[PDB]
Amino acid sequence: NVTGKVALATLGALTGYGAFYHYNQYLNLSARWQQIQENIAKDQPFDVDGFDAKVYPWVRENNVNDWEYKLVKMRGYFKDQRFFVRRKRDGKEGFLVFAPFVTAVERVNHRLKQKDLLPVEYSVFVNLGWVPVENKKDVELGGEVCPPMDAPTDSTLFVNDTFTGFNPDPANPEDTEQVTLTEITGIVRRGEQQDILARRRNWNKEGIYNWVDLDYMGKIFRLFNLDAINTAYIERVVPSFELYPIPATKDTFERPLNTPERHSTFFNFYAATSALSFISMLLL
Amino acid sequence: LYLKSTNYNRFDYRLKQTDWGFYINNNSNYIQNIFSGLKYIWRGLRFWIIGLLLGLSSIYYLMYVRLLPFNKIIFAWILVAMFLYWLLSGFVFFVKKYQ
Amino acid sequence: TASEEELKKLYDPNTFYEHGDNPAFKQFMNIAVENLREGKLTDHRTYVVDTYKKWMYARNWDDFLQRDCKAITFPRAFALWIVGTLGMATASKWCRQILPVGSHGITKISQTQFFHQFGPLGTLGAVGFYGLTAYLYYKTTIFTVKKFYSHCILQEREWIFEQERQNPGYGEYFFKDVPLSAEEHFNDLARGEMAKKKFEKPNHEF
Amino acid sequence: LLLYILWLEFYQFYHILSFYGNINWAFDYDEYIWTLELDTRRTRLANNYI
Amino acid sequence: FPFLEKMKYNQYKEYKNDYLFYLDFLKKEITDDHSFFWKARKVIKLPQYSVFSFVPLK
Amino acid sequence: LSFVYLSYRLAWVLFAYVLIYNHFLLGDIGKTFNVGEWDHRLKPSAERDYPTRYESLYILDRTQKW
Amino acid sequence: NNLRLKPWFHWTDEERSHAIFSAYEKRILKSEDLPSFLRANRINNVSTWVFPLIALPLFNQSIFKLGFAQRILLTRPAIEWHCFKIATVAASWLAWLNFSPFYRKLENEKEYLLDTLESRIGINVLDLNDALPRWTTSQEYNRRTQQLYNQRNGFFAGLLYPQEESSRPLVDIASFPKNLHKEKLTK
Amino acid sequence: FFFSRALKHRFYNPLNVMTEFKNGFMWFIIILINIFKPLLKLLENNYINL
Ligand SMILES: CCCCCCCCCCCCCCCCCC(=O)OC[C@H](COP(=O)([O-])OCC(O)COP(=O)([O-])OC[C@@H](COC(=O)CCCCCCCCCCCCCCCCC)OC(=O)CCCCCCCCCCCCCCCCC)OC(=O)CCCCCCCCCCCCCCCCC
Repeated sequence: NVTGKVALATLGALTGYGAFYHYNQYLNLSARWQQIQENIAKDQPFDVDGFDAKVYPWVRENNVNDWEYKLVKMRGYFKDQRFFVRRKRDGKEGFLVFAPFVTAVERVNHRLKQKDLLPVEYSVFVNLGWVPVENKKDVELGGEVCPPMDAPTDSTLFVNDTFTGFNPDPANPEDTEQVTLTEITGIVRRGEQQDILARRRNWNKEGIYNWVDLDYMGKIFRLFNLDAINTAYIERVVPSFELYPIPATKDTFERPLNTPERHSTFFNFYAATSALSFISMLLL
Repeated sequence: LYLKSTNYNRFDYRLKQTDWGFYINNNSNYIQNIFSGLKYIWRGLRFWIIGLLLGLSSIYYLMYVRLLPFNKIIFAWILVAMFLYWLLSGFVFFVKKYQ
Repeated sequence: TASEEELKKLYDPNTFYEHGDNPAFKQFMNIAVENLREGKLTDHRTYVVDTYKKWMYARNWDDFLQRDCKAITFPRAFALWIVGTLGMATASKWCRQILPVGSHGITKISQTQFFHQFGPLGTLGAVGFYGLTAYLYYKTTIFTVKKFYSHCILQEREWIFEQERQNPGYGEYFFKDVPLSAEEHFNDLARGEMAKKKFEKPNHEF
Repeated sequence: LLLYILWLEFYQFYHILSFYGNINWAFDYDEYIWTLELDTRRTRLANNYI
Repeated sequence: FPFLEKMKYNQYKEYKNDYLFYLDFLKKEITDDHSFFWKARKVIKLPQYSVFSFVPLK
Repeated sequence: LSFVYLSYRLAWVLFAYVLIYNHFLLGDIGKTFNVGEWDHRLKPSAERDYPTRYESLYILDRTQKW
Repeated sequence: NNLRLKPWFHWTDEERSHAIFSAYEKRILKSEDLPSFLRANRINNVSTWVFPLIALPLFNQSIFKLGFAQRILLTRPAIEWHCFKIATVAASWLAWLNFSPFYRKLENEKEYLLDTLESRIGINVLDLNDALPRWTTSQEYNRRTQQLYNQRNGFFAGLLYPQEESSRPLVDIASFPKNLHKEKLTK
Repeated sequence: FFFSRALKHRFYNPLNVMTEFKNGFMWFIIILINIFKPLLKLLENNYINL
């Protein structure tokens, strides 16, 4: 009786506080999402060229929240390996496809004739798109994500870049320095974290991945700039229309786990629980 | 369980058939001293449980880390055990005899 | 039609079969063309990386008797059965002596000195010992009956063992009339014919 | 005390017998991988006698 | 002696602990997996047969 | 008595095997002997490092350790 | 062809069950291949622990009312009658275990699964076998396969247990670095 | 390993082996039945307790 009343009061207080917290989070997330949608609809990509392509602005200043969901443009060559993360888009099961993207190359060998040293590659992870579970076998190794960038019209631009080290020369006399540059545009997004209750848990040994673990993805692919990989990743966004993976557009880029819909559902659940607890307390 | 149970066991009749004056036949109920064999079993293995646990765990670990072929090494260990045991048994014989 | 006659001779049962050898040589060529595809001998052996999950590497008691004890023939199997029978009789006698129920008019496990001293734990140990011995004896009996049915009724043999029996190490029995006598006397047409078929290519549908 | 002395003597004995297999790490700059190499050893004879 | 060389199966030892790419390994052309091939020890002039079997008779 | 009898029976049988094999059965070493071996964990698994009597069932290998 | 030796022609029941379990666990066999075999497995279990029950009254109506059984019952102590009944029932149970229609059906289903495996991975089906633990049984491996089926094809998949769909990275295994070197140890 | 102990009980005689097999199986059955009768005793105790 009295113990039941005490338990009901405690449960009602806890659930009411939870509902209030989720409602405030819903308001804040809705406001931020409106701001993000307006900024994306503005469509002024930030060109990541020069020094910015070697150490990225969100790595140098360590402000990914200031650069989150942020339109950027960068050029480089994708590496062959692809990474799949289990995800659902538009209510159907599929996989997010990630590829390494080398935005800067550094050569540190001075015995060029004697030694053929591997270059130091600076890369970031690019979310190519989403492919359904049926068509995961249709993703090809070393596929062409974007058509290669056009050759520049300035004859002085056919030398190795000072910072990125890339030579935009289709016919390079230095065969070992021949690179093909493709230019992508996307949105900077931060990496994900484990949430077992959200069914985002990955078994690395079995090969089952449910959340974007940038640290593991960088380690498994033997990439170099592990910290600049862990900081964030670029989700490729095609201009207006989106065969596999299917790239995200301005209206269908992958939604974060924390959403106003999710917080509204939590608020409704907690408010209902608190109301029921108070009704039962009044009855008793 | 022993309401109508007689005192004598098989060993009592066997003893009655022998000239062993140092052993006598039980004449009272054994309920007081029931399950004493477990007590003596514990006393027999009392100082050996910890030592045997540590020794067997150590032996199994040392075998497992090297993945030795069981048949060959067990044959070798049987040979070495016979060697050492017969040496020590001869020495124990000498120690016991000279009392 | 010379090639046709040679092939028909290859498929004749009296070609690769000599008395006292494997009767499967009566259909040898047929069996060969089904197994030696592309001239390759399939390796049925299992590749094991040790994690100390097994020590004796005997899958069952039948494997133990066949391979560890090398009871490949029937006299060996019957000798092992006699040994197992003696062991089982001795184990039964030991269990009946240590827990004399039904021997001197004793009808209850309680009315034994073994139960007085050690209680139900001793009875459980004796039951486990007798059960293990009876289980192993049953397995040995099944092995011996199977070997009797195979070697004595069906007249099967351990054919590599029979081959080793026929030649006592340093005999001169390499004959031209016998295709299986040596490697030099095995005709090339048989080698070509037994390797004509090809393995299927798997569909990697997983 | 005898157990202590036994452990000390076994430790030194194990070190001495571990001398005679020269196990080192060799870098393969072509493959950018380290490998474990086993070799013999050369030393003054007085060391072997002791 | 072909039955003794366990280097033939070393490729299988990698995936006994690293299952991640075991399925990628299984989707591979079969060349000598779990099979022994003995090269010709004799000159056979039979054009009708492309490949000859030199497996030991025992 | 179990240990005593095991030791004595093994001694007699193995000694008889040693004498008989080394006096009468050395004409064919392959028939009357098996080739066995086991090496260090550091080195790759030996060719003869397999369980005997199961050569037609298993291929035994192990990962190197240091 | 009945003359071609299948790669598993020598495997025991435990080895076949373990091969099926490893194929399902390693995502070589899908959950669409199991539902028949698993069903048979369950029937086999019911065919094992129910038979003595089914054989207990039937013998009481057929065998234990015969002349030899009645002679044993009337001219021997009750303990010998119990021994005769238990021995007869146990012999019948062993004969049933060796020769059971449901056991044959389970073996046929396992054979079909192994044939599917050979059709998928070819001769590499032999790579599914290992050195099994001595006391782990074919029924235990079948139960493990059933447990894995329940885990994957049910709730908590992706929360407590790995999902059936693999998300392994797409690489070129010919060129991708490997953990183990061919002969030496690497760091 | 089995000759001497079986020799003590004269198990080289086939009749002794058959008699011992019968007696041992009966002994095993007696032990199992006496183990499983306490279940019936507990059932009756449960009836009275109800
Ligand atoms: C939490 C609980 C804690 C404990 C609570 C208290 C428990 C109390 C009860 C314990 C068990 C009671 C039942 C015992 C049955 C035997 C009774 C007896 O006296 O037998 C006579 C036997 C010797 O009689 P004997 O006339 O003086 O013979 C002298 C020599 O042994 C003559 O030697 P030989 O070379 O002339 O003869 C060779 C061979 C001759 O052997 C035979 O004749 C028959 C043996 C079987 C043969 C089967 C053959 C099958 C067919 C094979 C055919 C194929 C060919 C095979 C080829 C390969 C052959 C190698 O003889 C033997 O092997 C004799 C040794 C047998 C030892 C058995 C030890 C295990 C018993 C318990 C098993 C429990 C299983 C699990 C239970 C639970 C399940 C749920 O007594 C002993 O050996 C005494 C020691 C063993 C008795 C139990 C001691 C227990 C001590 C406390 C245990 C505490 C926990 C564990 C830690 C222990 C640390 C040390």
